[PDB]
Amino acid sequence: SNIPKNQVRVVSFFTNMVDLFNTMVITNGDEWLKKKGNMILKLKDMLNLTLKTIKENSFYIDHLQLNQSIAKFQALYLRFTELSERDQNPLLLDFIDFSFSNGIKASYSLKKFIFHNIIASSNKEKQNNFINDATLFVLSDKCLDARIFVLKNVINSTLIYEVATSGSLKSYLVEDKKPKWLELLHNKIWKNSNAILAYDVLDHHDLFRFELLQLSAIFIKADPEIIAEIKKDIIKFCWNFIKLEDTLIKQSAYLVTSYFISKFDFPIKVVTQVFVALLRSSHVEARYLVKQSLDVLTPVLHERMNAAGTPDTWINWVKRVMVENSSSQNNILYQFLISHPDLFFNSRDLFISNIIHHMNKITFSDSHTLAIDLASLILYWENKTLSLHLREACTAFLIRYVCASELGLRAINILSELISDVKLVYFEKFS
Amino acid sequence: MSLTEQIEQFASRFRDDDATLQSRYSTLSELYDIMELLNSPEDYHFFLQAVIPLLLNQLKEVPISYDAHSPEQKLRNSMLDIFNRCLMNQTFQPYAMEVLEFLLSVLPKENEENGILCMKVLTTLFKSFKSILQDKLDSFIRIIIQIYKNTPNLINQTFLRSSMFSFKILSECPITMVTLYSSYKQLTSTSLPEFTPLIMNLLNNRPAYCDFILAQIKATSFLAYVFIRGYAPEFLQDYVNFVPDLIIRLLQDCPSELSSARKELLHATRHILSTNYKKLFLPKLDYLFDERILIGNGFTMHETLRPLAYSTVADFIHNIRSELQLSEIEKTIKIYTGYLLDESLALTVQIMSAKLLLNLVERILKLGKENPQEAPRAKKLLMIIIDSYMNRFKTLNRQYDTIMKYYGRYETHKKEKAEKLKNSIQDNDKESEEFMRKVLVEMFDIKNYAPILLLPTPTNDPIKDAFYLYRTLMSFLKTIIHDLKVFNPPPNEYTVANPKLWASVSRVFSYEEVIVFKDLFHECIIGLKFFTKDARELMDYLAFMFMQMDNATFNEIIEQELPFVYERMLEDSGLLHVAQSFLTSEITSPNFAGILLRFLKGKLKDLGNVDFNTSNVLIRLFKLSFMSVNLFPNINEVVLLPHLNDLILNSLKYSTTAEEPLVYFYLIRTL
Repeated sequence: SNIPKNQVRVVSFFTNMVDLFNTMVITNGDEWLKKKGNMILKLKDMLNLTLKTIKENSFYIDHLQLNQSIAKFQALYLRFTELSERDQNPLLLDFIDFSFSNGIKASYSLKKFIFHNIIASSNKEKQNNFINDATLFVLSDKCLDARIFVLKNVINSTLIYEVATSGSLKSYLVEDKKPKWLELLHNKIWKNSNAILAYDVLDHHDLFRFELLQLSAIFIKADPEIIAEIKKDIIKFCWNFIKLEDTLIKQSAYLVTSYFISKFDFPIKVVTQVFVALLRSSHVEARYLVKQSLDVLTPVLHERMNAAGTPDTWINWVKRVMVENSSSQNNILYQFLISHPDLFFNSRDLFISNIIHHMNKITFSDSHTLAIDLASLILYWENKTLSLHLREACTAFLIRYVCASELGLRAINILSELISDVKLVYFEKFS
Repeated sequence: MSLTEQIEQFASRFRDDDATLQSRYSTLSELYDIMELLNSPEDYHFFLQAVIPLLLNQLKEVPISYDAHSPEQKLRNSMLDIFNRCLMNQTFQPYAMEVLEFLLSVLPKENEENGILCMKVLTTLFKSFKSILQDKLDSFIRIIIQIYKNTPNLINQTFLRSSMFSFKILSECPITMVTLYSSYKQLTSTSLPEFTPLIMNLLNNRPAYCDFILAQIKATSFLAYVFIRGYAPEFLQDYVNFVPDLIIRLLQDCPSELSSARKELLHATRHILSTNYKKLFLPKLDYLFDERILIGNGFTMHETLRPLAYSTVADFIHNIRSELQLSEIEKTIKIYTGYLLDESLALTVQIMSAKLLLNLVERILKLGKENPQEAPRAKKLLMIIIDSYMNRFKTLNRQYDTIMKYYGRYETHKKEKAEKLKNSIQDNDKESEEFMRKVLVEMFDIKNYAPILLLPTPTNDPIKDAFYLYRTLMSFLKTIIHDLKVFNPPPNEYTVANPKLWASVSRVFSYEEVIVFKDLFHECIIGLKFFTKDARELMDYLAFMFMQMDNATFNEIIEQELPFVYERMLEDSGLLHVAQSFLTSEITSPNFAGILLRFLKGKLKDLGNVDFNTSNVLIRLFKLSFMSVNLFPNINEVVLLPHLNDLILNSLKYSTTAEEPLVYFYLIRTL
């Protein structure tokens, strides 16, 4: 009754109220609303009243006591939420509540809760309906896309915690009886969020797409064997994002289809130019995506090549693009893309001499590691099996590198193996 | 295969190309098979001048633009790849003097794969001109201005591919003034279309094509890229006021499809803001309110440009630090503290934010000292930031249990990488001593297990990052709460007749300020479990930090959290160096002595029955209390003449009912 008569004491009127009720939580250890919750949603409404009236008017913004009492009301209201058996409906009214401000998940008075219904204890049969009402809530279009980023945190955090603290989705799917979130993943794929893959109207965020990139991604990790037509809908949903205009959504969906096709459902009209435009020069924002995508991709493209794969034309893409790079950071990107795989290139001797020239052009820092690691690659290759001047370039580079200057000791060991498979006067030259 | 053995083998292109529709697999063995890898024994002079005829006869086949890929137009970019990898010290004229009459066809038109040959070959002609000084840069600067006056036609039909970089970074400097700089400026005021200003009303697509909007913001962007190099040694005149609204006008509508141009668009802003007379009027023309995250609405692309977007602005506010009134600097703390607490950014960006928060504070006491009618709001201003420090290393106390997980992973990774040093070849003893002996539950790691982890898992020292954060932030916090002392009330309200005993000792705070002091002490004394002279530095910084703290307002922190400090001491013993530093050298050891003896007198009633650990701790803690009455003793020795006789006699009766009755008499001898 005395908020709209003055308009500036509303900080000192909310903080006193959470003072009083926070006192009366302490002297009634059970609850002083019968653990039923009518006294406190007036406080959530009260928070929206004072938060609205500070966003409206002028003078006092971001006081100390509001920064405290939001984190106090958060603690008692969120303390109530675990003290009831209708545990799923008051969890999300708070997510409607922080729509204005109040921290993107001011944690441990709100996120320590959200960890407690993540899968521990391992077979509690109540988080099923948490994921159910969560999946109905993320599909609710009329509420707060940033709080749908909050919904990424709850849904995909509890799913990848299940994947982490189990083998891979062992404790679900009781003969596929009431998941009731895979069919909302059929709302996901069977809507496709058409036409442009998220919501042509002004959204202010690009997050929900990356949610369904992760939540789409986890099932190819989790259960690649149970219901594979649903994962074909995961293909035709995730194959569409490749036609986008940024990089680290294009290489992210491109990563997860690069993760898929090792499992099953192998085409050849797509996969070839998929890793061709993985070995095509992308720029430096998501190089590590190209690292894990190509280096986890490439073994199945060695085994699903052969029995029809007499050519190494798919390796001739690597040769020709390695010519095309106009040697820079771009070839350096590909050198560990023929190093993080080692045991199965073994094709020809075209990779050797030109990359020895590159590896001479390294040392004219942070790039020496690739230079010595290339010598570990060739040292692997003549140990995988077990025309002279290129060996003089390699070995004589190693003499010039040791005589020039952790890793140099490894160069001493590499030289210590290579020679039994320049001579005298060059030592005369050497604060 | 680097001599004329090559020339005996690439005779398949001793003609220009037979079957010109299939040149791309018949005569493209030049830089793709042969030239790119051989040697350099000065052989290029002998035959590059002999393949300039093959170059020009291959340049006979650019007649027609508009989507003729296979005979002509990807062979165009093949000829780009022919030109782009040559450098020498001879015969610049048989390329430069004939290239531009072969590049003239493509430059005004832009539709259906053209508009690139004169430009992107002009990268190669440009850099091949950069090696020499043949003084015809003004002779063929003309067509560039012809492009920059052909632009309004091209935006009249199409409601660009200028790429202004490699024209005017010649840097030769007998250059002209108004044609070049007007060729800069006459692209500024051009509306992209007229529709987007009608979009602009409620931000504080409706054009038919959107790809041309990309093509024109890229050109206006590259405008904003170039003229800093026309500014960075170069004083400018006659116009300085057209730039700021052009900058934020250019940042405000850039497409979320790509922010790779936004990178050195923002470098191109910090070069403007670094220079002297292009600082002050940008508050006068933008007022800094247009510098929020409107510059980043492409967030999956603008999640890797978040450090650079704030380092320029924070270094800009630190760069001006003049005529900053109080409302905009409280705005800067209420956004930069949020940038501190936001975990997802970085570590060094957070410490940069904290350093920015301290480096303003002299303007807070100077600004609050100039017009003291708004002085206590500068005080509360000065404490929002220390609340943010407290929350910042309150998060570390929570992240503790997994910090030691990744640290245990760090030394179990260190001892399997630094063990290879032990088997080195430089040993020169073993074959001599052996010659002698011949002749004789995952709490927080959710983010690191997601299928899109987007970057490698971190592998540094989390402890050294924590200690960097504590020494850094505590090291600021000293002089912050030291400099609180200039905002105090006068003593006449407080009614004390010891005036010069103030101005270093006493302050006065509200409740929601001494709470943040208490949880500063609490969530700093919890923080010592990571850590031991590096710990001792924080013992000294907290100790020295609370000398300036109003001892009657210091006693209430330590009466209520000294039992917590006590139950922390029972596991690690070093925290006595906390209490030692509170009473071996202070103003207020006549307070901490009495508080410590009130606690220990309460915990003497039984406490020799207990085990060796807390008996060792208590029997040290008494001795540190009585070593604070021989150092100082022209102080309140009257802190100890109460409860010392009861310590004697009650230490006798508790010894007759104890379980280890010698510890009480050892306490008597250490009295």
